[PDB]
Amino acid sequence: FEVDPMDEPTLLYVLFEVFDVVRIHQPHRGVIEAVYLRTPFSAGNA
Amino acid sequence: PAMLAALQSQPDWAAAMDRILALTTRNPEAFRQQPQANRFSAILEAVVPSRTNPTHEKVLAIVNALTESKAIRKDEAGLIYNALLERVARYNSTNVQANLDRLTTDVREAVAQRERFMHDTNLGSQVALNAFLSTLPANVPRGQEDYVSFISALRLLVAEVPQSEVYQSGPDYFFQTSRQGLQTVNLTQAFKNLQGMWGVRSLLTPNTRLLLLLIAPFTNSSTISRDSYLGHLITLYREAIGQTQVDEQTFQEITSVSDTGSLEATL
Repeated sequence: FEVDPMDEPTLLYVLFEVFDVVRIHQPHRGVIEAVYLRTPFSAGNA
Repeated sequence: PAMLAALQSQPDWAAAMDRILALTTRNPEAFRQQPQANRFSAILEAVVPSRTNPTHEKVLAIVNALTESKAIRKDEAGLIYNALLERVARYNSTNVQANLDRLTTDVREAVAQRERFMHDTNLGSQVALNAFLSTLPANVPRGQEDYVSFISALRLLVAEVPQSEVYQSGPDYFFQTSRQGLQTVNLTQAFKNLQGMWGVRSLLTPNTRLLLLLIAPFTNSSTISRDSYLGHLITLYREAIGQTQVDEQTFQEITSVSDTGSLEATL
């Protein structure tokens, strides 16, 4: 990445995208269980 | 009451390894063409199948049974279902998780009695009548014993008209319905006014007349002879039923040809 000179520190803001689902389930009335994922960085297959 | 649980949940493996392997009939060239993402998300299934958790399903296979016979009302199978799940989600074990299985694969099969319940009305027609016939006087009326033929025609009527023919015991007096509509409710403890004419040759309140007209079709040479009144009337009621059939077809014909009209020179 190559940008021209400004005089105020700027911050590049790349957004490496990627799938980001969450699949709430709801079994017994009263519980919600969530199980996320993010696939180019990874998270709670919880 | 199960496939209604199958057709309310559970979106096979033979059908999956029959398609990836390309062993189907219609379009074998089906799974090959999908994106190479799907073909690597359906091959690792019929190579190492993933387990399941069937509780919910067959529990939903029990609720759909209760609410179709009549316990838990239609609008309460959201409390009943949670309660059953949580009970079976506590004490669960190969103990219960099986005791269900039997219940769910028996309640849908032990439905024959229920079918019988509605095929001889042996719920409120014969159990009630064969109770009411036990509240009748002794089975030896004074005048005649055409009694038994009549009282048997009653049982035949109740057994061969499943429509509803319910026999309530609406307090001290058991009353015969002719249909769930109930527009011929005749009182069956009020034909202890036929333990009069059971044997003779204007004292019949139509209620008795209603019973006679109700059963008559199912009487042949039974109530018989010139056993007075009770005899003829039954025969005359049958004659009137035949004439009523005749007039019914006649009136439909005469109103299909074309206002009171037919109603006058028919009745």
